[PDB]
Amino acid sequence: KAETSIGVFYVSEYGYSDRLAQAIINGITKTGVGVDVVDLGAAVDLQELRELVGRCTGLVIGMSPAASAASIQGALSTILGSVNEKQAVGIFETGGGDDEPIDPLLSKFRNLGLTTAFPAIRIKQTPTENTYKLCEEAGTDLGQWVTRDRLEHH
Repeated sequence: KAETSIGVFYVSEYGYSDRLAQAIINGITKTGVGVDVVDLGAAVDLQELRELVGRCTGLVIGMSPAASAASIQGALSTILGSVNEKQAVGIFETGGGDDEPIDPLLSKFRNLGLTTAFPAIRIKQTPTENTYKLCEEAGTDLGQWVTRDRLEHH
């Protein structure tokens, strides 16, 4: 009975995550689809985190630092076990220099049945406006997919 939303999970202030996620969110917003932002760096209630993922039709994940593995894996593992095959998920690199391998995570979601929301956004160089314009379009794509999924539901 909660508003149709897409969950955006990433570590705030890590690399260009803040701006990369914001661009994607702006693209989502255009479609009128809601969004819930969760900071992977800040401690979260595992049970409410499962509930949030549970009510999200779409998902967006930002890579975490390979330096905060121990502390971050708790939330990450929870998301992997709280997700369902009926949703779509997109993943972006941060350009922070300590990103965890994106591919391994991409494959974990695909193995679970989820659909890839958009081509995993990779950052090898400092983000440009063409970079953020790409995130914006990926955000829109997912937002449109979510809309079509809801309408294709009933």
